Amino acid sequence: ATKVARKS
Amino acid sequence: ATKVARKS
Amino acid sequence: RPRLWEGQDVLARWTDGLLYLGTIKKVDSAREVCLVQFEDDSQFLVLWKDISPAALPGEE
Amino acid sequence: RPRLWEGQDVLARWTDGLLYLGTIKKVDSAREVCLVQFEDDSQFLVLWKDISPAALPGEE
Repeated sequence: ATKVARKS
Repeated sequence: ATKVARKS
Repeated sequence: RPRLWEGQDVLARWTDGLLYLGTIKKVDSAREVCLVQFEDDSQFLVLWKDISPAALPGEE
Repeated sequence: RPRLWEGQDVLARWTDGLLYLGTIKKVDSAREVCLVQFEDDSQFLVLWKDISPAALPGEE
Protein backbone atom coordinates (compact mmCIF):
# COMPACT_ATOMS: atom_id res chain seq x y z
CA ALA A 1 0.00 0.00 0.00
CA THR A 2 0.95 3.61 -0.69
CA LYS A 3 0.84 6.44 1.86
CA VAL A 4 -1.83 9.10 1.29
CA ALA A 5 -1.13 12.80 1.70
CA ARG A 6 -2.79 16.20 1.62
CA LYS A 7 -1.44 19.18 -0.30
CA SER A 8 0.81 21.27 1.92
CA ALA B 1 -12.02 -1.85 -2.54
CA THR B 2 -13.95 1.19 -1.42
CA LYS B 3 -14.69 4.44 -3.32
CA VAL B 4 -12.95 7.60 -2.13
CA ALA B 5 -14.84 10.87 -1.78
CA ARG B 6 -14.31 14.55 -1.10
CA LYS B 7 -16.54 16.42 1.30
CA SER B 8 -19.60 17.68 -0.55
CA ARG C 1 6.16 3.04 17.41
CA PRO C 2 2.43 3.59 16.86
CA ARG C 3 0.69 3.20 13.51
CA LEU C 4 -1.22 6.49 13.94
CA TRP C 5 -0.13 9.88 15.27
CA GLU C 6 -1.14 13.53 15.53
CA GLY C 7 -0.73 15.43 12.25
CA GLN C 8 -0.79 12.29 10.09
CA ASP C 9 -2.82 12.27 6.88
CA VAL C 10 -5.18 9.30 6.73
CA LEU C 11 -8.13 7.82 4.96
CA ALA C 12 -11.12 7.26 7.25
CA ARG C 13 -14.18 5.15 6.46
CA TRP C 14 -17.35 7.19 6.94
CA THR C 15 -20.84 6.01 7.86
CA ASP C 16 -21.79 6.16 4.17
CA GLY C 17 -19.20 3.48 3.42
CA LEU C 18 -16.86 5.86 1.55
CA LEU C 19 -13.25 6.79 2.30
CA TYR C 20 -12.52 10.46 3.08
CA LEU C 21 -9.11 12.04 3.53
CA GLY C 22 -8.39 13.77 6.80
CA THR C 23 -5.76 14.54 9.43
CA ILE C 24 -5.40 13.03 12.89
CA LYS C 25 -5.81 15.65 15.61
CA LYS C 26 -5.80 13.38 18.71
CA VAL C 27 -4.98 9.73 19.41
CA ASP C 28 -6.79 7.89 22.25
CA SER C 29 -5.03 4.58 22.90
CA ALA C 30 -7.41 3.43 25.66
CA ARG C 31 -10.46 3.59 23.38
CA GLU C 32 -8.53 2.98 20.15
CA VAL C 33 -10.13 5.97 18.44
CA CYS C 34 -8.73 9.10 16.84
CA LEU C 35 -10.20 12.56 16.47
CA VAL C 36 -9.94 13.08 12.68
CA GLN C 37 -10.36 16.48 11.02
CA PHE C 38 -11.81 16.33 7.50
CA GLU C 39 -11.49 18.64 4.48
CA ASP C 40 -14.54 20.69 5.55
CA ASP C 41 -12.92 21.17 9.01
CA SER C 42 -15.44 18.84 10.65
CA GLN C 43 -14.00 16.62 13.38
CA PHE C 44 -15.24 13.16 14.43
CA LEU C 45 -14.02 10.27 16.56
CA VAL C 46 -13.18 7.28 14.35
CA LEU C 47 -12.14 3.79 15.43
CA TRP C 48 -8.52 2.90 14.66
CA LYS C 49 -9.71 -0.04 12.54
CA ASP C 50 -11.42 2.41 10.18
CA ILE C 51 -8.35 4.69 9.78
CA SER C 52 -5.51 3.93 7.39
CA PRO C 53 -2.38 5.97 6.56
CA ALA C 54 -1.94 4.04 3.29
CA ALA C 55 -4.09 2.56 0.56
CA LEU C 56 -3.79 0.08 -2.28
CA PRO C 57 -5.48 1.27 -5.49
CA GLY C 58 -8.09 -1.23 -6.60
CA GLU C 59 -11.40 -1.75 -8.35
CA GLU C 60 -14.82 -2.57 -6.95
CA ARG D 1 -19.39 2.78 -19.48
CA PRO D 2 -15.92 4.17 -18.70
CA ARG D 3 -14.03 3.62 -15.45
CA LEU D 4 -13.17 7.34 -15.15
CA TRP D 5 -15.35 10.39 -15.75
CA GLU D 6 -15.57 14.14 -15.17
CA GLY D 7 -16.52 15.10 -11.62
CA GLN D 8 -15.32 11.78 -10.19
CA ASP D 9 -13.26 11.81 -7.01
CA VAL D 10 -10.07 9.75 -7.32
CA LEU D 11 -6.75 9.05 -5.71
CA ALA D 12 -3.83 10.01 -7.94
CA ARG D 13 -0.20 8.98 -7.52
CA TRP D 14 2.07 12.03 -7.47
CA THR D 15 5.74 12.31 -8.45
CA ASP D 16 6.68 12.02 -4.75
CA GLY D 17 5.20 8.51 -4.72
CA LEU D 18 2.27 9.53 -2.49
CA LEU D 19 -1.48 9.32 -3.12
CA TYR D 20 -3.44 12.59 -3.18
CA LEU D 21 -7.21 12.95 -3.40
CA GLY D 22 -8.55 14.92 -6.35
CA THR D 23 -11.37 15.28 -8.85
CA ILE D 24 -11.30 14.43 -12.56
CA LYS D 25 -11.82 17.52 -14.73
CA LYS D 26 -11.19 16.09 -18.22
CA VAL D 27 -10.75 12.62 -19.71
CA ASP D 28 -8.53 12.00 -22.77
CA SER D 29 -8.97 8.43 -23.98
CA ALA D 30 -6.61 8.81 -26.94
CA ARG D 31 -3.70 9.51 -24.56
CA GLU D 32 -5.18 7.72 -21.51
CA VAL D 33 -4.62 10.72 -19.24
CA CYS D 34 -6.98 12.76 -17.11
CA LEU D 35 -6.75 16.35 -15.99
CA VAL D 36 -7.03 16.04 -12.20
CA GLN D 37 -7.76 18.97 -9.88
CA PHE D 38 -6.32 18.64 -6.37
CA GLU D 39 -7.36 20.19 -3.08
CA ASP D 40 -5.15 23.29 -3.56
CA ASP D 41 -6.96 23.79 -6.92
CA SER D 42 -3.82 22.79 -8.84
CA GLN D 43 -4.51 20.81 -12.02
CA PHE D 44 -2.20 18.30 -13.65
CA LEU D 45 -2.32 15.63 -16.34
CA VAL D 46 -2.06 12.14 -14.82
CA LEU D 47 -1.97 8.78 -16.62
CA TRP D 48 -5.03 6.55 -16.16
CA LYS D 49 -2.77 3.85 -14.67
CA ASP D 50 -2.01 6.16 -11.72
CA ILE D 51 -5.66 7.18 -11.03
CA SER D 52 -8.02 5.07 -8.90
CA PRO D 53 -11.63 5.84 -7.89
CA ALA D 54 -11.36 3.17 -5.20
CA ALA D 55 -8.82 1.89 -2.73
CA LEU D 56 -8.15 -0.86 -0.23
CA PRO D 57 -7.03 0.63 3.11
CA GLY D 58 -3.86 -0.97 4.38
CA GLU D 59 -0.26 -0.79 5.51
CA GLU D 60 2.84 0.03 3.48
